[PDB]
Amino acid sequence: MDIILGIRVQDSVILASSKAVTRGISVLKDSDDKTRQLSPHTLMSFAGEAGDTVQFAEYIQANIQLYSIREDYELSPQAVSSFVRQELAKSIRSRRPYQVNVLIGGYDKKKNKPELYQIDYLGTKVELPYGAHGYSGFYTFSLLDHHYRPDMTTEEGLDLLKLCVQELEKRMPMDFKGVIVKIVDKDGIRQVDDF
Amino acid sequence: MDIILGIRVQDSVILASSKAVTRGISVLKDSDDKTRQLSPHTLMSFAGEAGDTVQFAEYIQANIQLYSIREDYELSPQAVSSFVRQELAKSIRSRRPYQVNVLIGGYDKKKNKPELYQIDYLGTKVELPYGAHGYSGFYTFSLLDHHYRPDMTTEEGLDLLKLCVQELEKRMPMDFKGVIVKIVDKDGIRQVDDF
Amino acid sequence: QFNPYGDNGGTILGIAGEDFAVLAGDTRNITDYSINSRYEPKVFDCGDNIVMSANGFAADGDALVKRFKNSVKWYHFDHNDKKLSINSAARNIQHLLYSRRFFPYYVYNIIAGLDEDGKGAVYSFDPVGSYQREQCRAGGAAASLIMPFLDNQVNFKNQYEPGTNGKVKKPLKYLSVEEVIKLVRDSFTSATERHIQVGDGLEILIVTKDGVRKEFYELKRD
Amino acid sequence: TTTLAFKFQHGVIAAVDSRASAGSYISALRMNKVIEINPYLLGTMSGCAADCQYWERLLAKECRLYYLRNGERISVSAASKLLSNMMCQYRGMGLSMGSMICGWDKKGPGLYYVDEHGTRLSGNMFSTGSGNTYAYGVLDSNYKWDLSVEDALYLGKRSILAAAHRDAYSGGSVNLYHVTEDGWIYHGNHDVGELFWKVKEEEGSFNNVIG
Amino acid sequence: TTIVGVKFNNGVVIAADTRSTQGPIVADKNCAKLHRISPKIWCAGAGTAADTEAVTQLIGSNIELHSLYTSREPRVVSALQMLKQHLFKYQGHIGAYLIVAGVDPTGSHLFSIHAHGSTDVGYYLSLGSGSLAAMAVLESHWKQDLTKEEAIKLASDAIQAGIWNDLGSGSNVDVCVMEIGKDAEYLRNYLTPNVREEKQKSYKFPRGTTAVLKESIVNICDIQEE
Amino acid sequence: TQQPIVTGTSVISMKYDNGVIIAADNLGSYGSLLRFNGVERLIPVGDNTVVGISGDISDMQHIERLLKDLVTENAYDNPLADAEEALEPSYIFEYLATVMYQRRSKMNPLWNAIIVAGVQSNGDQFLRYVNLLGVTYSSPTLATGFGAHMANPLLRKVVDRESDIPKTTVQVAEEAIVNAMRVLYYRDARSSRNFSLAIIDKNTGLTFKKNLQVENMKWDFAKDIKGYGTQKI
Amino acid sequence: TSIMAVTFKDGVILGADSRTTTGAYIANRVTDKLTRVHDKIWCCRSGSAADTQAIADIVQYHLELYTSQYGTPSTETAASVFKELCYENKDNLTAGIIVAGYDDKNKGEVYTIPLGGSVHKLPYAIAGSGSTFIYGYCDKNFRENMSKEETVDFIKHSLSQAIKWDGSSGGVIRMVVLTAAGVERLIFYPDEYEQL
Amino acid sequence: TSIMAVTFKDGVILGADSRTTTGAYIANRVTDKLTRVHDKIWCCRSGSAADTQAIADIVQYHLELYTSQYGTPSTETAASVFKELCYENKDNLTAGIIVAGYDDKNKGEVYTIPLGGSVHKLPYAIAGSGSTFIYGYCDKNFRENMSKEETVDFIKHSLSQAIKWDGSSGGVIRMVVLTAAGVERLIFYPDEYEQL
Amino acid sequence: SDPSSINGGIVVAMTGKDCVAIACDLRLGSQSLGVSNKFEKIFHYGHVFLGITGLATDVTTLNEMFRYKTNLYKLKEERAIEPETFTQLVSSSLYERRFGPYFVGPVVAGINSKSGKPFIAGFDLIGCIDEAKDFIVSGTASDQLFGMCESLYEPNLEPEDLFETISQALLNAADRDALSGWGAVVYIIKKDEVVKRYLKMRQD
Ligand SMILES: [Mg+2]
Ligand SMILES: [Mg+2]
Ligand SMILES: [Mg+2]
Ligand SMILES: [Mg+2]
Repeated sequence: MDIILGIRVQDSVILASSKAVTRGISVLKDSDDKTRQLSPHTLMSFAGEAGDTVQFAEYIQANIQLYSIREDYELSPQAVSSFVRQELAKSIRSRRPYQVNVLIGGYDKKKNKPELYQIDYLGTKVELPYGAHGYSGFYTFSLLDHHYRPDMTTEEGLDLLKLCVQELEKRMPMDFKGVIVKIVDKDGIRQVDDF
Repeated sequence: MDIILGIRVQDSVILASSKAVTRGISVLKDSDDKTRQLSPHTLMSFAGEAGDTVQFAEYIQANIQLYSIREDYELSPQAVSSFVRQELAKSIRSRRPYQVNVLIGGYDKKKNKPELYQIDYLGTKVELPYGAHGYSGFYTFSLLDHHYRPDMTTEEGLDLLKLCVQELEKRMPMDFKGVIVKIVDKDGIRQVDDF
Repeated sequence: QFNPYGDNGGTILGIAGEDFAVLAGDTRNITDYSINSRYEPKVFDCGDNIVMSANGFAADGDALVKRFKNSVKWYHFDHNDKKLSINSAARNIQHLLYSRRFFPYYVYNIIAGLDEDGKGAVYSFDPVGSYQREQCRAGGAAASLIMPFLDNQVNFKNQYEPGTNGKVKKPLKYLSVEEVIKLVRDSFTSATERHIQVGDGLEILIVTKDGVRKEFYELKRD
Repeated sequence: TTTLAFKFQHGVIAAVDSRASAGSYISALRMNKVIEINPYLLGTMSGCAADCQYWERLLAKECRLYYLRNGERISVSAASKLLSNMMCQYRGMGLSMGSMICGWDKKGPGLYYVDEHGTRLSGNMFSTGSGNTYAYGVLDSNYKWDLSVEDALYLGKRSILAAAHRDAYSGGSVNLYHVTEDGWIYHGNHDVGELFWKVKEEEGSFNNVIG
Repeated sequence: TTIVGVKFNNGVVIAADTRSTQGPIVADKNCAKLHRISPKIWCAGAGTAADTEAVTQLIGSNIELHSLYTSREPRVVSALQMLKQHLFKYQGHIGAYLIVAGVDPTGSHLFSIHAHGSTDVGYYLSLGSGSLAAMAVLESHWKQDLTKEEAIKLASDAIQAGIWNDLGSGSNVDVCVMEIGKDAEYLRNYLTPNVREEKQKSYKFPRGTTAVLKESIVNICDIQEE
Repeated sequence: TQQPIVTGTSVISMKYDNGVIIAADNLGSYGSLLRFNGVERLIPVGDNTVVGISGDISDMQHIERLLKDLVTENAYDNPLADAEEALEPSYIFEYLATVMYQRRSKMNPLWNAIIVAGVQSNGDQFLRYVNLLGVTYSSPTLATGFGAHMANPLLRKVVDRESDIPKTTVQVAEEAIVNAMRVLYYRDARSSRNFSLAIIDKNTGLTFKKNLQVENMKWDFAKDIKGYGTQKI
Repeated sequence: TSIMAVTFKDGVILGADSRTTTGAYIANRVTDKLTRVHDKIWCCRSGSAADTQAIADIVQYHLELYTSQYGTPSTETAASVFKELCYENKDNLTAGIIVAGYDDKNKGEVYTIPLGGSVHKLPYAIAGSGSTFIYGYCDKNFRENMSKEETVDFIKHSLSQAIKWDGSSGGVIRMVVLTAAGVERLIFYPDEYEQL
Repeated sequence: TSIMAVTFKDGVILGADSRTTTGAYIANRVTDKLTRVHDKIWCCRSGSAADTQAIADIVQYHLELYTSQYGTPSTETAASVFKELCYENKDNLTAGIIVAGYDDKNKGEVYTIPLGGSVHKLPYAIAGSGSTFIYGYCDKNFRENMSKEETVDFIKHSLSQAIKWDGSSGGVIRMVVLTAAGVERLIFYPDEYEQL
Repeated sequence: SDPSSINGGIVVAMTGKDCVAIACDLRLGSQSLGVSNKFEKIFHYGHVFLGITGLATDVTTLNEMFRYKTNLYKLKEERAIEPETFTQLVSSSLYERRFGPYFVGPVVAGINSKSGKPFIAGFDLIGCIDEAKDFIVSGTASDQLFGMCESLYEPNLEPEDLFETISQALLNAADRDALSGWGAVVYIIKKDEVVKRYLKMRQD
């Protein structure tokens, strides 16, 4: 649970997240899905300390699902990201903070726009065209800075994402066991089962 | 420079050594040969602290090559391993020890026998049918304990070695960029260029 | 435990003109919150039309300057009174500094003079010996206050030509000695206002083909 | 800091940034991070600039003395090894150095990475410094052996730019060098500020940055 | 910082410098270190500057409320007792080092207070990084039965000693005189011996020098009618 | 590397029109214990120099012997030892300054702060400081330890800059020094009432005054001070 | 600090120096370490000035409230209040206090309360950093039922030596005399006591 | 430890307790801390017993060799040899030594050499952990040119108090008298000195 | 590690003739890594402008906090808050976290709507007020800014001249700071008009 990438293209947001989980010197799992659906058109990927990541993610999920039922309405990606940020900003000055970094990929149905938010465990929120956490950006941002356009198709975004993963696979010392890729658009959330 | 395996079969010794070299958070090389030919029928692979490994290996190589010229004679693998052990045992109580673990694969032309010696940086020498250094043994020894016979062919040894590498590639957190495999037999030392 | 190092404050500044060079520095010597001297010269004439200032730990600075002056003396003896070129002095100092790589002279050093073509020259050093030639360099306590100002007013950084709106840079016109001295004085006056270790007095040494000249100016004593 | 160097059809390219920092304070905007050992040898610089300057200038002495004794230019392999052997004497004492030794000899163009650890690696491409990861991305995706001198120079130049932009401790200017069998050729100092805007326009890259 | 307090015939005077620092950097060249607790009870503070204000305001607030409750003019011993008990409670974590002086129906008073809560009485006191320079002057020139003019002179001379000799102190001298049966007179910038000299050059730029990408009007007004 | 054991506090000095003055108390403290009351910390070298030393006393006694040996060695094969080739203040200082810096460079310092005061052959005043780090500086007024914080401010009111030196007489300079020593006695917890004072004048030579005492002290106001705030009795 | 309390025929006398230090700097050279908690019950303070002042103030409050309800408290009672504070808060205090007082029934009494919060009733007590140097002198020269003049001389001579050797002690010698006659403050200056 | 050396009319007397501790355990209760380095030059030792014994042995060797070449050394000379060892090896020593001796020319002399390696010539000197408690008593009761009996009483009374208060000191009081008449050893037991 | 220098950034404010100016860089980073070039550090509540440097999460948190407080102030007071009053509110709000502070360096700028007097102020992290007449600086390049402002600044500058002065103070200070830059914004404030300009600078 270290590698999470995000890229916002023309009409969708794409989140790529590693599949590895390591305990001690042994890789326990190579098919772990480091993501939670907060609402039909909002997906959150996460990375950080063991345990805290899932617990936080599920806690956020429960709160957004509670809001959805109460108001019979889906919160905008912006509203969700602000809620999440506050929870982390609240958490950093707690007795034991939740050591969790997240990417929130959502499609705003009102504005008809994809939106990617990057939030670290301190509660540092930024809206970006593409983002990453930890050291993931060190390897990938030079490629994204070069190739990224805001009018890219979903297929072009996936191709640029493949190049980012290939560079990670070449220059990163750790084996992260490939990535699970998910797309968030007007029709909702779907997983790219071949990557 | 962490992974080095060795296996002594019927008529040869096979040494497998990783290709990766990492500086900081970046993999600098994925084709590094972590081995030195000490004599025509003696090969030494090595792993440990950066710099010390090659310096020690080349220092040993020079000494054995000097002996070979002086006496017009190739030292037995046993004699070479004992020399190497003493140098490391000497080194461990030095001001700054050489942090180097080695495997010495040799074919004794007098006895017509392959021989594998495992020596760690303390000068702990053991003759084995198969060996490894660091955490390499934790993943591979259960397979070797199960499948190994002393009458195995070179081709069977390579197949068992492939299974050991596959298990390493599955359960090890680090990406070691595959292995270079070399065979030591009566005809000398050769490299398996497709593995 | 004994700490062999200390901080005597002070700030120095070297600027290279087209046919001259200046090396300036405040005359205040301090420890912690006390003033030791209001006038303790820090920039020296080392001979052969070279000026030098070793800013930082005064004891190591005095030792390095003392050694370099000695290196000049022996250069004359050994090489038939040949003049020591500014570039040769620079390389020599590198070796003086690196001789203590494992117990350095805690000083940031600057020398100024003229090159073998008669043009202005300034060389800047770190405590361990790395050096390089520059046009403008402030060293010491208030270096961070002064260098941005010099980037702006000497090399005309971030300054463009009116009307073009960032398309055409301000041309790099050479500065006169009088113009440089104004920038030096205003640099130190500004530094004195916002840095407690800077004050008392300013001594500037100007190097031309005619020789070395000194200029002194008062600074605030608080 | 950011430095790289790579071999190709017509020699080796060497590109470096120019920044030096003292914490958050930028102490130098223009620092020569390439060492002109001799007309056929270059050395990059990573870590302690003092240690890079001193030991590589001392290497130049040894390389010159070699030529005088043997009446033949020293190889890149040998030169790189003399340097690594100097490092091994002060092994553990606290030196800090990461340099690529670039040159052309009998075996063609040559490139060796050498670090304080005494490590000495041969290879077609290397990059060191706080911004090496950004540089590698551009390099890995655009590098070919079949590169022209013009394109290769641009590649090394563009790869430093990538690092200068993202890495806080990299920037200032780009220094280019091209190493041929007739020696090295300096291809100038390129301000990053000016280069960025230029590349952004011509290339279309850095869309996220407003200009 | 350099602050002092000096008793005299019919009252007391306090003084202070005007420099505030963040390490070796001067944040403010004309800081106000003389604080009002009540009309005729003033204090000067050294140490952590946010603490010297915060604590002087808090006690000043409670003093004012106490004065209203008791229908009496506040006493210096009341401010002293409230300050030290607050400071003691926080065991020095509130880095306030104060010199408290004033006049009240009881007479004229001069005290010092340290961050841990200890207090002292005296005819002359000094606090801050320049307290030793100031005290040297006070010990050399202080005497019993000083007049108002002699005390202001001694006070400002002591601050000057700190300004010139202490690197943590500088700029100007502030003074406040609290005499019995009179209004307290706060003399802001009583002395100004550190005016910056005229610069050699004007650094006013030509209009159009800075490169601009975009311009826009900022709507600071509220939502409009119609 | 060591730590000082038996210590000597402030040494203060200043220049005046025709020479220099230097003073230092006669105490050798052992931490907070005022152990030794008859310690001379001003050491004359010839008739033109006085070296005042603060800090570790065992190191002071060592330096005292170096200076005594320096005088002996200068006289060797020197017909002009009591004339043109006599020791100067600048010679004595530079020697000490060399020793101090060398000792710190071996990480075995002489734990002291020294002030060499004297008058040169040409009549020039000499006053320069050096300490355990090998740091040197010169100023119209110099003081060590506490003297740097309390004495200098007072002495600088008399001689604030170089141009004030000719205007300052020996009577005014001595008065300022004596006042400073009183202030240090009031305020330095490691000071003593007894002290020594030396004047090196270019006309009247070296005047060394021993067994001086701090006098004219103000204490009477203490009777009126009661409690720490609210106490009246 | 150098402090002491001595019982004699007519009552008790407290004695103290007047120096307060912050390291080697004398923050106050005219400190009053003789503190009043009741009309004829006083204390000598050593240790953290903040701690000893806060304690003495609380004690003065307790005895003022005691007096309003139950009349004049005993010196023993005062010592018990000091002890109760010093013992229960020993982890967060650095206070060495001597309590001295005069009753008509009990006459002059002295209690010392060292760091731990223990209580010890004594004929006389010494405390502070400078007390170490006069343990021998005081033991040799103390007598029970001394006269007022003898006791003043004893305290004056004792603290004189404590001041002489202890750098943390100095200034003036303050004394407070507690008898049936009332409360008398005394002061002795350096020129007087140094020549003893 | 409690040690002292006192000059008087006819010469000098060294005095010491006899207790050596390892923590709170008394390793030796009859130690002889009065050490002979020459016929009429003795020393009192405090600090590390290993260090002070090794020093005293080396000094005794130097003075024995000095005597063979240049005749009887002075007390000053002996103090210089002690100092030279203690000063040059201050980083690896913990020794507090008092040197006392008798010449016919110079008579009784006392030199003290504390931790740093400094030297101080004095009329009398005190040292050791127990010396702290008698600084006041000794300062008040010392006189120059005392008689032998007066000086013995002074030392006896002084060390009696040092022993009384210092736990590290105790046992017997040993003394050595150095005069023209010769060398006299004295000893005083607890029942004698405790009742003083 | 040092919270006040993880994310980086700078703010500077100046007074002129019947005008004030406040400016900030646009960088947000994770130490050496540049993360955003659109992270504005200046906010406004009515006609009062607040620049905040330091730890980004606290910058965002405090903006949302002062938006909250100023919105309630206005509903109750039936008027917009003034710079002098707001300055005290910021001071109060910071000191209430004296022993668990926000790692920030706020800068207030504005013009009193009644008196028309220009106003600027700076604070330390626990709310110590620095009410300077001339200029205020904050951030990782505050030393650099002090040096520029102290020499470039002169009193009673006209709006369009002040713009050049503050812009050059910021730009050249940021170019000597590794953790500042990546863009810059300047606000020029007058009693009833405010202009916002984005500056062109090097992107390294
Ligand atoms: Mg000052
Ligand atoms: Mg020992
Ligand atoms: Mg006993
Ligand atoms: Mg950058």
